[PDB]
Amino acid sequence: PKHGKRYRALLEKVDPNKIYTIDEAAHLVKELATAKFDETVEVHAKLGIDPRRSDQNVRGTVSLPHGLGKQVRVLAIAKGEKIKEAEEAGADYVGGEEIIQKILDGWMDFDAVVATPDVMGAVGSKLGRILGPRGLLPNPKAGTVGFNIGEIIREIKAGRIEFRNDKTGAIHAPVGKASFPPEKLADNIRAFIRALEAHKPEGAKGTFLRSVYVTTTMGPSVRINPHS
RNA sequence: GGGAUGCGUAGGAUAGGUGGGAGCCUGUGAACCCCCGCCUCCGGGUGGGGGGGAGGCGCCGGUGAAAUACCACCCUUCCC
Ligand SMILES: [Cl-]
Ligand SMILES: [Cl-]
Ligand SMILES: [Mg+2]
Ligand SMILES: [Mg+2]
Ligand SMILES: [Mg+2]
Ligand SMILES: [Mg+2]
Ligand SMILES: [Mg+2]
Ligand code: NA
Ligand code: NA
Ligand code: NA
Ligand code: NA
Ligand code: NA
Repeated sequence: PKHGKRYRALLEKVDPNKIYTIDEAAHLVKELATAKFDETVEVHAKLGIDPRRSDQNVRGTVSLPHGLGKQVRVLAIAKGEKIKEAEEAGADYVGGEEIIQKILDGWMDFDAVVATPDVMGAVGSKLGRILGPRGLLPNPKAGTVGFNIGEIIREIKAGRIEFRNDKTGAIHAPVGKASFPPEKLADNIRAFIRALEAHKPEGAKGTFLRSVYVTTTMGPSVRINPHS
């Protein structure tokens, strides 16, 4: 078989040709998470954009009302008085701009990296090759750069997520854990969808949310009506 | 509609993109072996069949721009 028996059993619980309401899907996804850990709940959208047109990029952040249900280890890079701000805001690690390389050596255990704009030259210059292709390079457009570094850090530790369309024109985000109560998943799903809509490019043609699905780390998908 | 296809270099070697991922598969038949189709960058890959009857796979590390399981939405090319 393509898939093992656990997966095949889950597949029987979803009607592949049905478009579910968000409320139904939020209940259903809880039964689609039988792998041996608390699985992540995901939302995917095929977007009505031309992904090869810079002016139709979809990229941003959204604070999920119920968070991600996971720890996010944040590294901050800062200079001057901003180091203390980063540290007092709860970053797991805060390095001065001048010690970047030592981060590279092996002190590199984090889920997210933030910086202030005035260290970004050092950051890019010395960290870009590594961080960039791992989705960890701070960028203003991704909400991971700014002088409000304390606020950024707090938002990330409170379950803000990033989203950015891939170059096929699809987009994806984690939005909670399968062990969440269903109405909390429902809230998080809608929050993400609202954020996507808030980021529909002005020049995008046709239906924006062409398809939207909810799914779990190791389970099948459920197609949803994003407007419910 | 049906079926395939995804390989610069380095790296086990055939790594399309992104997101999830620390677990996954297995008497609902593991390892290994044999037959056959298709695809092929000629390395292999992929799908089916027969034997077999209990072990494979991933996380880490290494290499690399990127990492292998598994799962999700997509995209490329080809065949009929
Ligand atoms: Cl934003
Ligand atoms: Cl300062
Ligand atoms: Mg589970
Ligand atoms: Mg892949
Ligand atoms: Mg692949
Ligand atoms: Mg992937
Ligand atoms: Mg591989
Ligand atoms: Na199973
Ligand atoms: Na199951
Ligand atoms: Na599952
Ligand atoms: Na995802
Ligand atoms: Na998935």
